[PDB]
Amino acid sequence: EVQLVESGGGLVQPGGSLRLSCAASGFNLYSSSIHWVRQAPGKGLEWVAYISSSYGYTYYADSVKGRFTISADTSKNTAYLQMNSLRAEDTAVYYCARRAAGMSTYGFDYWGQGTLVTVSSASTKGPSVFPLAPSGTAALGCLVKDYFPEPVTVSWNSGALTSGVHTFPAVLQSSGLYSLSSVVTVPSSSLGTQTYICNVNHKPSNTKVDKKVEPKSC
Amino acid sequence: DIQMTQSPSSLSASVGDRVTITCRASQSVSSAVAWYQQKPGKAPKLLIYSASSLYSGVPSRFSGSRSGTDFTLTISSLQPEDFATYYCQQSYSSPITFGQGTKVEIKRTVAAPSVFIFPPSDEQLKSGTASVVCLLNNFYPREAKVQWKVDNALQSGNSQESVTEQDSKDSTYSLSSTLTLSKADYEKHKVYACEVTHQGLSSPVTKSFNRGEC
RNA sequence: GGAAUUGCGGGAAAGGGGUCAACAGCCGUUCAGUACCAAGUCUCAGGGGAAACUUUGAGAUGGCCUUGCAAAGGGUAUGGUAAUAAGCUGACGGACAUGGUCCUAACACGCAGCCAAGUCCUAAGUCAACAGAUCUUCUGUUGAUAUGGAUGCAGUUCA
Ligand SMILES: [Mg+2]
Ligand SMILES: [Mg+2]
Ligand SMILES: [Mg+2]
Ligand SMILES: [Mg+2]
Repeated sequence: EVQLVESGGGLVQPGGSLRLSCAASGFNLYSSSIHWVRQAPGKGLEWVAYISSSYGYTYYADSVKGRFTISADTSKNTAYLQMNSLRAEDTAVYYCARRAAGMSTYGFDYWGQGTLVTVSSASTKGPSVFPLAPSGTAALGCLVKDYFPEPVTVSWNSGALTSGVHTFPAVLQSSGLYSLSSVVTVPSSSLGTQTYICNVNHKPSNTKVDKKVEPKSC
Repeated sequence: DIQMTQSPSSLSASVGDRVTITCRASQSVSSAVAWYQQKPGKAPKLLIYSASSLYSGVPSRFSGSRSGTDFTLTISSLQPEDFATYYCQQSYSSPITFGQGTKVEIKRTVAAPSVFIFPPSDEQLKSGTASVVCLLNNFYPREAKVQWKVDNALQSGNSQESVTEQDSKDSTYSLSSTLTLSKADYEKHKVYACEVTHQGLSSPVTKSFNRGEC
């Protein structure tokens, strides 16, 4: 399937640097312009830079100009955004998006999945995962406590359990650390037969935790 | 620069209703306007470009039109999966600018939350903290009040809540509220209760447990 | 009496008819490929003309985003193609229910053709004013002037 595959974001200290990659698959980068759009957590879309399909005409937002540099590797069908001297204002989900060459009045047809850039002096911390134990439908879940930075993603039974699952938005706590809960409602008759394991991925800390959640006693 | 002013910043409409979102450009952008749908945590999805052209992968219930500097996205028969923030964009002059977004939510019958309470795990409690979680499952509308009481003492300042985004099939929300106590405070008290007020509930519903292995 | 009153493109209301629950149709900012590089504008060269202009060849520009316009902006052979540059073929992707699509089609719009008027260009020929004499005939400059042209949004009907 034709797509744009984004990587390279994550946690960086103020003044630090990050290089975002945007690999094109199934369309040609030379016949595309590549646009970088960022969205601060919970806010709107901001266009920050682009390189036209001639690869030479670039535009950068004033606050980003000099610090950010778009480049493209024709051989790898990949565009890059080098982001230097990063500051808290830059914290956001960064998207690369493309537009067909010459279609100057059009919008952006293919978009990368987004990468969170977090500019912070705070240290990475992987999550503690605790069971929300079940005690004819039963709710069970896991509490993912005290991690940094975002994101954490949760699946159940390695993606085999998706019906009835609710994974809540992370909450930033007074400690500076994030917490989130993932819950699933299952048939109570399955509690003694079906194993329920929540799979918590915290890629920012190189951690994956699987927690089996079972009835306790009270 | 060109400002794209999007009206309704938020709206709620029923399945089957025609939804109209408008974008006023601060100056002429000819027809260089695109509309995007963004689902929470996902990249924006192109719907309409050049003011009125439908992009592939978009149901034909979405259409766009222009009158001078005013642009309209119309969803002619809203469906449950259409909950999203919608953004207009102008590509007439640099910098490219987006509207501030219009949040669309699906109005459906009122549904009361099913409420569950979960005590802290013994492992977390031994580490010095008690997180008590109150789950409000599958309710509508989004507005719900959760009050925590420990030994009937009204709690304040020590809880946070998180709400899911609307379900794409049944248009309900779910909400978790977490009360955080020190191990010391948690072991001092017996009854932990979360009291939920919601339009679907004729009276506030309390779900509680008593601390202890029992 | 004779000439001419034209050739087309993309849409498309209403009624009818065919067809499709995903179509050998339709849509695409996807991929590859076939064919092709228009009009207009400008410059030079060959032919016509007093000139203005015209025709042919070559070049430049143009073309795309942009089917209200397209100056600005971007794109511009790594490009482009409606009616005078395939808007082509294959694949891939996509939309569709009192919906999609096709035929029939009022209708407006657009691309061209022919172009009345108008405008604009030119002034060979002619006329006028002044001047000049060569004795009844004259030439000079300055101006006007088309019957020469180019442009042309009117008109292109009825059946
Ligand atoms: Mg043509
Ligand atoms: Mg065209
Ligand atoms: Mg042609
Ligand atoms: Mg005519």
